[PDB]
Amino acid sequence: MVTIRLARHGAKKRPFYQVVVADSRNARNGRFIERVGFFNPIASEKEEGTRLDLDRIAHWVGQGATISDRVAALIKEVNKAA
Amino acid sequence: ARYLGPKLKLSRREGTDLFLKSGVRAIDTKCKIEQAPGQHGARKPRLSDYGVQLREKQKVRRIYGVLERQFRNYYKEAARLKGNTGENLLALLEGRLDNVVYRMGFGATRAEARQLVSHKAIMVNGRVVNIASYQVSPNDVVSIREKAKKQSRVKAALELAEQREKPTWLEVDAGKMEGTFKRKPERSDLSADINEHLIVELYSK
Amino acid sequence: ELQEKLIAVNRVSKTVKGGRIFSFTALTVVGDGNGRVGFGYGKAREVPAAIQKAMEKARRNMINVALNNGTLQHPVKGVHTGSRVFMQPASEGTGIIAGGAMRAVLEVAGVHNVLAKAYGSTNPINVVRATIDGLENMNSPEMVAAKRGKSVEEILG
Amino acid sequence: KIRTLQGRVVSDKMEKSIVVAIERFVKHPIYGKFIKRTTKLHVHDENNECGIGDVVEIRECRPLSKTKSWTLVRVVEKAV
Amino acid sequence: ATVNQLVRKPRARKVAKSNVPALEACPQKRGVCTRVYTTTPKKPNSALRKVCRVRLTNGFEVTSYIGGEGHNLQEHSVILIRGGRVKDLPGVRYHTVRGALDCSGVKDRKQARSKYGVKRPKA
Amino acid sequence: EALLHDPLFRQRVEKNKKGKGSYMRKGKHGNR
Amino acid sequence: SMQDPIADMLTRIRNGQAANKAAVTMPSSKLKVAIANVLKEEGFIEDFKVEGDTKPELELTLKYFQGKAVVESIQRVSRPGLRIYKRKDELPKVMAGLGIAVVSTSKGVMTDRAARQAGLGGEIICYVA
RNA sequence: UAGCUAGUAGGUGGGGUAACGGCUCACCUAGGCGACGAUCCCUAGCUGGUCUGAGAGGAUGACCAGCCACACUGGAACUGA
RNA sequence: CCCGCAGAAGAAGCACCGGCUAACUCCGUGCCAGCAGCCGCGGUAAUACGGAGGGUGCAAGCGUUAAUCGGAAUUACUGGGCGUAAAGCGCACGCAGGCGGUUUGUUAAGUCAGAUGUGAAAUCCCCGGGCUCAACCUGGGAACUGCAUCUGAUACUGGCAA
Ligand SMILES: [Mg+2]
Ligand SMILES: [Mg+2]
Ligand SMILES: [Mg+2]
Ligand SMILES: [Mg+2]
Ligand SMILES: [Mg+2]
Ligand SMILES: [Mg+2]
Ligand SMILES: [Mg+2]
Ligand SMILES: [Mg+2]
Ligand SMILES: [Mg+2]
Ligand SMILES: [Mg+2]
Ligand SMILES: [Mg+2]
Ligand SMILES: [Mg+2]
Ligand SMILES: [Mg+2]
Ligand SMILES: [Mg+2]
Ligand SMILES: [Mg+2]
Ligand SMILES: [Mg+2]
Ligand SMILES: [Mg+2]
Ligand SMILES: [Mg+2]
Ligand SMILES: [Mg+2]
Ligand SMILES: [Mg+2]
Ligand SMILES: [Mg+2]
Ligand SMILES: [Mg+2]
Ligand SMILES: [Mg+2]
Ligand SMILES: [Mg+2]
Repeated sequence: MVTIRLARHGAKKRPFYQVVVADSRNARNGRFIERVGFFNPIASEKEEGTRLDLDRIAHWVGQGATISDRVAALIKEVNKAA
Repeated sequence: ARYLGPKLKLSRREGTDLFLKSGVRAIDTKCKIEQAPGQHGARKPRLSDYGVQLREKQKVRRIYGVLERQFRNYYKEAARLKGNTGENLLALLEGRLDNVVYRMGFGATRAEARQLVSHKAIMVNGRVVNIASYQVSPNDVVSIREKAKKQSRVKAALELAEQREKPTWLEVDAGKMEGTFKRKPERSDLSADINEHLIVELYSK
Repeated sequence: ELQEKLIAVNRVSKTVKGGRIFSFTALTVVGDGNGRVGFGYGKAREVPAAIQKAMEKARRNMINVALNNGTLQHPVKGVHTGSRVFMQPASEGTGIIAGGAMRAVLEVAGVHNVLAKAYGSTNPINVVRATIDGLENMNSPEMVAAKRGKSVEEILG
Repeated sequence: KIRTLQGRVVSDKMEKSIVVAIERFVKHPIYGKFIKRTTKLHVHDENNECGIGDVVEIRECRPLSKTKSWTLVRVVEKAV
Repeated sequence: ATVNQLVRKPRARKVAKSNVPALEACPQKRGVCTRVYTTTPKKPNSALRKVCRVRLTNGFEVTSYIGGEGHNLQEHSVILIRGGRVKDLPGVRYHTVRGALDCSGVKDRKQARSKYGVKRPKA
Repeated sequence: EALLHDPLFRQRVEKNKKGKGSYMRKGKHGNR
Repeated sequence: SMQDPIADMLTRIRNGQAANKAAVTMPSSKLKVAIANVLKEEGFIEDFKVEGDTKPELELTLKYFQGKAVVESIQRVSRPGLRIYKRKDELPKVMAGLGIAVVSTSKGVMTDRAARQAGLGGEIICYVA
């Protein structure tokens, strides 16, 4: 089915995940329907480490897409508002 | 990735002092300088069309100690940026770190200014940085770390920098060993012996 | 100051009944540095005797050309004897980017930013006659508005 | 809406089928001319509704026979 | 030149041919080197140019030029063929890398030793 | 014979510097 | 065989300058008068006359300024064998703005900046320099 | 490399596929495509892009990514969404 | 990534130097060796060959070869030519095709303007930000020159009628 997961971009030991909406049978970086926000596990104390378009994420939950477990924790970390 | 050779032989090919050997004695006080640059250098050259643009470019590289692979990369950013590409090159060569340290008087030579930078003795914006190519951002502070406090060069060079012109786009604090980087340097405010227009024409060949 | 400049020097021949006598042509361009130029062409039996001779004719053909603080007003073409010289104003094009024998004219003209390309032949004598014809054929905004329209700011925009 | 397409009949010698010819003024890529260009399509009809040399309103319908997926609507400005 | 005549027949620049038919996009080729011999150049020059007729790997049999002063080749030697025309011997359009596979470097060379494969004076 | 009819052993004529067939366009150097 | 009567208008203008003449005559057409009105508005030409009833003989009057030709570099761009249609942003600048470029647009013929002022483009007829 | 094709262009009816269709049969009609280049031969994965170039273009499309194709060779079918 | 421990102690080669294209004159050889990308250098007084000294250009890289593009306006759409340099069918008629005087009305395919959908992401550029700075990584945007549909302008081209 459709899923909301992560795409390990970045460099050697400097990862960067782009939250994408893709079919579950893909190659993690390949064919995706729509990328929605990102995530930076090595982010600074700066203003931006995680952006999520929650309107679109909640739009895909209604369509039946399943959220990955690392992605599900980011909804808890953002606390749905801030 | 450095020159590592006779310093003022580079000035002899140009015929002018490039300040890269300067302490107190002007120009050897003796034999030959600002003259014959080799064995057959007593014979005057003819200075062809390529060579006039070449020796103009080589002079600027011998000043700041930048190699050709690196200097051409400054030209890429200088040409892509707005404004006068001939002016932005001397802007980016000015913002280079070892130049900034040399303009403070913290080191008495652009080579010596690299010696202080490379041996992690200078904290720009509070953070120790050993990159000689560090492009210094505007409205920033440069400072000497405590391990280089009065370590026999900082005192000797800063007192030597009293015969300088004390560059207007900077604020050095001789007695607190901390510098302050003011605005971007204006084109007319630097050395002005350099025909910057001969450089841009060379790489645009 | 008048900025003398040497461009090319050859060795032409004559073929008299005994042997051949070599004259040395010398093509020089002079120019003040403010849109005034001039090229001298002269030959003599000696090399330095001709460059002095080409200085003399250079000051006789002084031509005034308008320029916009160091560059052209508008792009212009410069056809003369198989030389299809093209010039671009290059508003801060940063450099006199032009070939041999087309550079030296625009230097002493007092021009600093041009883009140019010598199409066709690259004969030094004709490419100098190309730009000298090419620069004097260029107008000025006040010179065009003096002809028609009668307002320099109204015609331009 | 409907997305019709107009073309002229190039041949009508078939049974319950007609090949049409649509002209289209294409701008040539490399050069700059607006050259002329044809197109042949096998239009389906009812009996023999259009004759020869007539313009006709065509609409792309469901796929009929082998390389034949066009159908006419009207035969405007017919053989007379 | 009539743009309506160009739509009918486009501009067609003839493709420039390679100077060396040495199995395209192969910088070096391996040789078998049958019949090392020496020839004389065309009318302006004069020497005994040392060459060899190489049976290449891919199947061609070309003649290549032996660079350097004095060679160590023989009736069978596996040399390495480098492109390059001499324009002084008719038909020689390849050079031989001195210091490769079996063809050794030159003797007593100091100025340009990367060319002709001499290592370095170890004194 | 064959060891003399080799294409090497041919009468070599030298271009004299002055006289018949002496002209050069530019010579060994063209320094201007 | 007069397949482009517009370029027949420009040629008379170009040759009239080289011939040091005063006026140039031609058979009129509404597109010809419309272009000349653009040439009059800019000042390249001098007060045309459209005299004629059934065979309208259009008469421009040439202009010279300092004993030299005013219209010195004129050429038709959108030839009938090859038509050029520039959009709003692809509209040229003849002589870096010093020369005009007569372009027929939806509102009518107007200069290249006047079409750019109205924010529309079309068939660029001629470059006048 | 100037004609190529005869299930080939089309119609009705039967059958078949998840689905339309000569996809496949029977009968009838004799057409369909072609100089804006059909068939034939050689060569080749396509593209986003990459290199170069003032632009326009030319050349090439490894790595990253989408799609197609293939899985010792040729052929077919079953299980199964 | 910081802190501490020594004597500058472990860290410089490569091509070139006749012109093009930055940089020389002395030995050895003597159209013999050899150099080469091209023009051409070597004939017992070489700045082109082979060493030495001295320089130049690059520098943990430097040269050579292979390959594409550029200089090539030497396939020219932007941007060439054809009396003599390569190039006007020997001539004429003529279908397809290309183009076509002038006026009015009309339509609205070509054309122009706006909007929507799409033009995947990453790349190519623009301001930002983060790895000590850069390379790289990355946010937003522009762009993706296109195509289709819808709503207008409708002068010019095309169609139709007179
Ligand atoms: Mg490096
Ligand atoms: Mg004269
Ligand atoms: Mg089918
Ligand atoms: Mg059926
Ligand atoms: Mg059925
Ligand atoms: Mg180009
Ligand atoms: Mg391809
Ligand atoms: Mg692979
Ligand atoms: Mg691939
Ligand atoms: Mg296998
Ligand atoms: Mg030199
Ligand atoms: Mg030597
Ligand atoms: Mg040395
Ligand atoms: Mg080439
Ligand atoms: Mg080209
Ligand atoms: Mg030509
Ligand atoms: Mg004839
Ligand atoms: Mg004949
Ligand atoms: Mg008409
Ligand atoms: Mg017509
Ligand atoms: Mg549109
Ligand atoms: Mg980005
Ligand atoms: Mg657009
Ligand atoms: Mg009619």
